[PDB]
Amino acid sequence: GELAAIKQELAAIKKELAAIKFELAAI
Amino acid sequence: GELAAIKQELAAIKKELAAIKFELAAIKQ
Amino acid sequence: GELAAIKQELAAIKKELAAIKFELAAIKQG
Amino acid sequence: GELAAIKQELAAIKKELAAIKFELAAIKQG
Repeated sequence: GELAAIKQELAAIKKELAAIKFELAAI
Repeated sequence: GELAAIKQELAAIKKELAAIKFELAAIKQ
Repeated sequence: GELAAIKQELAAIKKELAAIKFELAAIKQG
Repeated sequence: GELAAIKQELAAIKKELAAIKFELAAIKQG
């Protein structure tokens, strides 16, 4: 429940991390 | 709760990463 | 503790974020 | 399980941010 909410946040974060690294490589 | 608290901290970190992302594309110009 | 170690990891992350936001502030000053 | 992996999941992210922070410091030097 709360654990689910949490896992979903981690996922979102792994999303932003992927996109940041893609930007970083653009530079 | 401890967990809700944790989710909450994670949300904050999420949004922060978001800001960082938009700041990163600016640098590409 | 495990809960404790978790809270430590969060603090640690918030600490890299801080570092990162510094480099960005720096970068756009040069 | 879900819980037991969390400590690991955070740590990884931490390792990821540090990597990214070395990245920016470098680019800072262009």
